[PDB]
Amino acid sequence: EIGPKRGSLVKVLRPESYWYNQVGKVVSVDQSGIRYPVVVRFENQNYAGVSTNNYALDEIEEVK
Amino acid sequence: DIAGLTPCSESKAYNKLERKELKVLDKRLKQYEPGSAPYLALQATKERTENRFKTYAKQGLLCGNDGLPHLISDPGLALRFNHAGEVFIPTFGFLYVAGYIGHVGRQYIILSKEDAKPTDKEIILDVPLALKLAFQGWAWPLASIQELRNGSLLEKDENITVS
Amino acid sequence: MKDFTTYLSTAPVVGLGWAIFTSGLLIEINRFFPDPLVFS
Amino acid sequence: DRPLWYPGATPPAHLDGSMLGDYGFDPLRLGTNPDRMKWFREAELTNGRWAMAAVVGILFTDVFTSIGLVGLPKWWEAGAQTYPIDNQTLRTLAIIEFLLFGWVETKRLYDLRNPGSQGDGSFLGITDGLKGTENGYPGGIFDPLGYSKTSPEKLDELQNGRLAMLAFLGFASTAAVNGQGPIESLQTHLADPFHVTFATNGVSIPHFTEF
Amino acid sequence: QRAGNFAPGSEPKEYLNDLPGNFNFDPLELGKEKGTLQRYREAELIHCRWAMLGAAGCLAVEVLGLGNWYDAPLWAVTGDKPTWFGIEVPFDIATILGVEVVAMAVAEGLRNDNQDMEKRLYPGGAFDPLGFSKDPKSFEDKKLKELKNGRLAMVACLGFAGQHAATGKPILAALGDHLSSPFFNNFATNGVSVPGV
Amino acid sequence: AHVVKIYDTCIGCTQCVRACPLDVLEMVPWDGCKAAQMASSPRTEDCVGCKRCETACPTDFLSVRVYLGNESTRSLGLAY
Ligand code: CHL
Ligand code: CLA
Ligand code: CLA
Ligand code: CLA
Ligand SMILES: CC(/C=C/C=C(C)/C=C/[C@@]12O[C@]1(C)C[C@@H](O)CC2(C)C)=C\C=C\C=C(C)\C=C\C=C(C)\C=C\[C@@]12O[C@]1(C)C[C@@H](O)CC2(C)C
Ligand code: SF4
Repeated sequence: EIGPKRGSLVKVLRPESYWYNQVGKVVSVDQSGIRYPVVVRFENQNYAGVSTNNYALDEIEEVK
Repeated sequence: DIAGLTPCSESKAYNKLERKELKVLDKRLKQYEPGSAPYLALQATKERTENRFKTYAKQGLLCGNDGLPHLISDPGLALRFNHAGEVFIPTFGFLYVAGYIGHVGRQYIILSKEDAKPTDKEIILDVPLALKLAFQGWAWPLASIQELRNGSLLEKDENITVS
Repeated sequence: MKDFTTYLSTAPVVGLGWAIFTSGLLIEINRFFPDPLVFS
Repeated sequence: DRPLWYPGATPPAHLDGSMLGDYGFDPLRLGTNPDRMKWFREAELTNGRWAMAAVVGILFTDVFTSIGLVGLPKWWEAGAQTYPIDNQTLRTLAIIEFLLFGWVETKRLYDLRNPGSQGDGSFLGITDGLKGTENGYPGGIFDPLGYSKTSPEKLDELQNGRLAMLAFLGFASTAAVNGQGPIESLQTHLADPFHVTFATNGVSIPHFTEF
Repeated sequence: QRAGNFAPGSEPKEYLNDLPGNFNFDPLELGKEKGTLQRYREAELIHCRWAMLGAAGCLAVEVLGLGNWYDAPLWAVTGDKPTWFGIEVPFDIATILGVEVVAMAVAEGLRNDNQDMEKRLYPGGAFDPLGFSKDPKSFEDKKLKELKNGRLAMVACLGFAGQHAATGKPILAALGDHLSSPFFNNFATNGVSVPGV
Repeated sequence: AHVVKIYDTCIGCTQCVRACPLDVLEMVPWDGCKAAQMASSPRTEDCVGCKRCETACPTDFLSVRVYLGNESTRSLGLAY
């Protein structure tokens, strides 16, 4: 396994993101060398209406 | 007295304003008959007006040169010269009510968010829960300092920032 | 009836009952006890 | 747990545990956090213990007053009777009351924070006696009568103390709408019960129905 | 070396672990940093030592019947000459202000240029000719006496000021009112010390 | 004469390409994503600045940005 576990909650660390210092469920993780593999899903929508986004390994950290 | 203001009892313009406002009704009362309902309505307004003026004078209010009562805000002068009921005491009568509304809404928000689908609980309220909290908030200042001294009031850098 | 009570638990219906309470309370407190300004 | 203030079905959440005068009476749930429940417990005692020793000055004396043995004044006007006396002690009493209590109470405030925390050389030589067995129930203050194993005579201290706290609230309210003392108010309810009450004569409600 | 506790049972403060006059006092954490404490410990001893001399002064004028500490500079406005034990010293007001500044500036400046942290508080040599500081025990003990007595002078010189403003009476006269009628003659009965008496 | 830059976070949705009326954007293969696609902006001379491309990108923050700049006849949408 390369990254966090399925169904595990993680905290985001992108300064650009609407979900920054916020928590979301890990939907999936790809192990094929992609730059932004970690797929995360949040309950709260962003300004557009999207509730998912692919984040990186360094950009996510353990909850709270 | 203070600030060059006379009490409302001793003022002349204050009584002048009373004789004026009653003269308007007496002229208006001449048109109708004694036992009619318009007569009873105006006589009551006359009775209320006579009661409004004497009660404001009895309460140690301060009337200016214009003849209207003025209020004092500093608690020092209010307590020294016996004018506390004007501003200083109602300040605590409000804040008790205002914090009541915050302590109640804050608790309904926290408790509904501990369950599934909190969005539905806002548009479709849980009235049994809302009434429960609304009758449990009589002592909200106790819970606040309890929650402040404990540290479970504020969140700690788990909030979104922008840069 | 379960759905009727749920409709009554919506936001505007509950707000209507609140408004009649706060408004009727303030009015009747001004119907009796007319013209308060100083609190005793 | 002792019996319930409601006989029927008012389940308490955190009062099943041991405590004195536990009747399961906390609707507002102000005793959830145990740290501040520990603080409110001492408050009930200092209000309880103080209120009882206060109610005697109103009660034990006014009984002797109504009978006619002594000519002391009533509590609602005892303060204005002292300072006009020739040999009087004008109001350096508010501040000395605070300078004296401030020394004792902070010694009690620092005990709840650090129990049994009175250093060895801090006081002159009585540092040992000031240590207490528990919070609110110290040792060297009572001379006799605190060596039993069933220590809950404390329940008497609370049921008597909670009761007195109602008394002064009734004395203050009776003495603000009746205009008379507490015992004079009692002699009337006995002589004419239905006429002298909080409803009709004591203006606690706007009752004006003359028909 | 803890002399005591201002509040028995209070939590120890590690920043004051071993110093003269430690009572574990600081509740506002002033002195948490190590460098600022060396400055405060210097300021305390000098605010001390100036108060002790100034305190004995105010008593010396009144004990010997010379006058008040408050009325001492009043000769300037009237124009008469100052006095020391009624000797009629001749100097004028502009002469006092000139010699004081030049003299104390030479003194205070030489003090600041020491750069020996222990001697900035407790110098030696000329400032102690008799040699009490040679004994380390009595030196350590006498340091607590310098500091305990000094804190009395500071708090009490403030009392000479506060007592005077509310009541214009001098020092020993203001004391006599307490002894003659304590319960009646107090700061509470000034009418200015406490609002609402 | 507008500027269009696409960033590393593209995932090959093609929704930007479908939305642009003026055919500024096209898809190019790439090894960074699951879909093995990436956008491109070869012909920005025909860009107009509608920002429909930015509206369609579903990322947390946009993989496509239109930085407006100097104008022209094609950019101002002038039939005349
Ligand atoms: C330098 C500052 C200093 C300060 C700010 C305090 C502050 C405090 N100390 Mg100390 N202390 C200080 C120094 C020291 N304390 C102590 C030893 C103690 C002890 C042992 C205790 C305190 C306590 C207290 C509290 C007293 C509160 C009170 O009643 O005040 C109100 C003001 C006063 C009491 C002053 C009243 C004036 C007065 C003394 C006049 C005396 C003349 C007589 C009245 C004449 C007799 C007339 C008759 C007829 C009545 C308070 C937190 C008590 C406490 O709470 O501990 C936890 C306590 O038990 N302090 C020592 C020796 C080591 C000190 C040395 O510097
Ligand atoms: C708890 C003890 C207590 C007791 C024994 C009394 C007793 C009395 N009060 Mg009283 N009172 C009390 C508390 C108490 N009060 C409190 C806390 C308040 C403030 C809310 C008042 C406010 C008040 C007013 C405004 C008036 C009285 C009056 C009276 C007298 C006539 C009865 C009456 O009006 O109904 C009492 C009415 C109440 C609302 C209080 C009853 C509720 C209590 C808490 C129930 C306690 C249960 C039970 C009685 C306890 C037994 C104790 C006994 C064995 C010693 C009577 C001597 C009237 C008077 O003028 O006296 C001549 C009057 O006008 N009271
Ligand atoms: C009959 C016509 C009618 C009217 C006039 C309204 C009017 C309103 N609806 Mg609405 N609604 C209607 C029919 C109607 N609705 C129908 C048929 C349905 C389907 C069942 C809904 C379902 C519905 C939902 C699900 C919600 C509304 C909400 C609202 C309010 C918008 C939120 C706002 O601005 O307050 C913003 C308010 C605040 C920021 C703070 C709270 C303070 C408020 C103003 C106090 C309460 C106001 C009270 C309801 C006013 C009395 C009713 C008034 C029309 C006379 C607004 C008062 C929303 C709401 O929350 O209502 C309050 C809401 O969530 N409506
Ligand atoms: C300006 C005079 C002054 C200064 C600089 C100090 C400095 C010091 N004292 Mg000290 N002290 C003083 C006067 C002073 N004291 C007086 C008068 C007393 C007797 C009441 C004491 C009693 C005392 C004790 C009992 C202890 C100390 C201790 C200390 C040390 C640690 C605390 C600290 O860093 O405080 C830094 C403090 C300051 C820099 C002063 C700032 C003052 C601010 C601006 C407020 C001033 C206004 C204030 C709120 C009201 C004062 C007036 C009041 C009557 C209303 C430090 C060397 C402790 C220690 O370990 O010493 C070795 C200790 O245990 N002091
Ligand atoms: C400094 C002082 C008091 C200082 C106490 C302080 C700061 C308390 C601080 C704390 O409480 C806190 C804040 C917070 C805690 O974390 C720390 C501590 C430390 C516990 C009093 C006056 C101290 C007084 C001083 C330093 C100076 C005295 C000299 C005088 C009065 C001379 C006057 C004359 O020369 C003339 C002018 C006129 C002539 O007529 C007569 C003579 C006598 C000749
Ligand atoms: S719209 Fe954005 S995320 Fe989607 S394919 Fe185009 S560049 Fe990638």
